[PDB]
Amino acid sequence: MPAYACQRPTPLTHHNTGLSEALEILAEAAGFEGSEGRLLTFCRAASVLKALPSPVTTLSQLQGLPHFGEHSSRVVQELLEHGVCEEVERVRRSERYQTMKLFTQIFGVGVKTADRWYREGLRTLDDLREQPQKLTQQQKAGLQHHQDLSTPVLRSDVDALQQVVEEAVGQALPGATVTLTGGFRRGKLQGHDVDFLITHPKEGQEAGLLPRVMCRLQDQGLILYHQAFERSFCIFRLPQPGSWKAVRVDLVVAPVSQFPFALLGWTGSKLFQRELRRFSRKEKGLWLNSHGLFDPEQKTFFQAASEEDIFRHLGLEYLPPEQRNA
DNA sequence: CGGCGTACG
DNA sequence: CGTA
DNA sequence: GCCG
Ligand SMILES: Nc1ccn([C@H]2C[C@H](O)[C@@H](COP(=O)(O)NP(=O)(O)OP(=O)(O)O)O2)c(=O)n1
Ligand SMILES: [Cl-]
Ligand SMILES: [Cl-]
Ligand SMILES: [Cl-]
Ligand SMILES: [Mg+2]
Ligand SMILES: [Mg+2]
Ligand code: NA
Repeated sequence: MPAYACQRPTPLTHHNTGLSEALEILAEAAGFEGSEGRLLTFCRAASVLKALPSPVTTLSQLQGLPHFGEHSSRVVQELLEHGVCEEVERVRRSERYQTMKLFTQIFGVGVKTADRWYREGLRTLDDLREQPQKLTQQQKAGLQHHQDLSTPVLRSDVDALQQVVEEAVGQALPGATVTLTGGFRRGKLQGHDVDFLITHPKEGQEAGLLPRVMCRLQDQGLILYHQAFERSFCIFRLPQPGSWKAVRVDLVVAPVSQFPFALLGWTGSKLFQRELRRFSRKEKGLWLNSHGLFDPEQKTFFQAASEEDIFRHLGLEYLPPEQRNA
């Protein structure tokens, strides 16, 4: 079991679901308190269990596994022995955890804003609606659309949605392409949003594309909310039987030279990409982002024609998107 | 003990 | 600050 | 919280 999540296959569904979900509760709570280090450890420990070939049935099977120390092991031990971890349950039902989760789920609200509201005594969504003066335009849209945005986006919604984006993209720049990325590319059947990566086969032709795409989508009456730019975080009108629902849609443009790096980054998972960039820098001395891979000694960028190229340049066995569910 | 990913809006 |  |  290698120490980095990018060094091992992680399938979407696995054999330790209950154990990973408990550790990710503690990771989430750590983030609500600003403890990024503890969040990472609990996330990594959870991911290790996702990568195991069978269920953990005894504590001894944790020996030698990376990122399992006294704390994470005690969590697993109690779940194995009693089916419940007291610390996890105490977090679950705490007013702090429940409210920070409720607030951070709002589009436009992060940990710092939710914490401030919590210290001010706010606890419910209606508490926020009553004092709308303290809300950004982004937060007003997230709060108004919160109910729809809390329902999972279905894979069966995605194809129809990709078609309307492609139509706007094709008018904005003939020859431009739309690629489904994010969780759905990793095989997820549901998602919190839909993530689309846009490019054009002729390097440079994609410059200035996203404003033209957004203007056409808005002209179609499809944009319920959006803010030179290359990333757009929108709220889209998705048809439903006799009606419609609001859905979150992310659009990002990249030049074809950077497409493999953008596809890799936007396909995730989030933990997988953090681990991959950490591996790149700490183990290989290379700097990785969604734009390229930089050698700081030669001061050169590595050209990539595919995701496979990138895995090879980092000395990692290739993992298909379905095995990046860290 | 230092480090914990790295961007854009 | 928010966002991926 | 854990690794190196
Ligand atoms: N902080 C973040 C957020 C996202 N990302 C990347 C990897 C994610 O898979 C991808 C898409 O972000 P995302 O839409 O918020 N999450 P994802 O699509 O994987 O699952 P959903 O929650 O959307 O169902 O961007 C990242 O690298 N760092
Ligand atoms: Cl911490
Ligand atoms: Cl270069
Ligand atoms: Cl990036
Ligand atoms: Mg997504
Ligand atoms: Mg997204
Ligand atoms: Na939020």
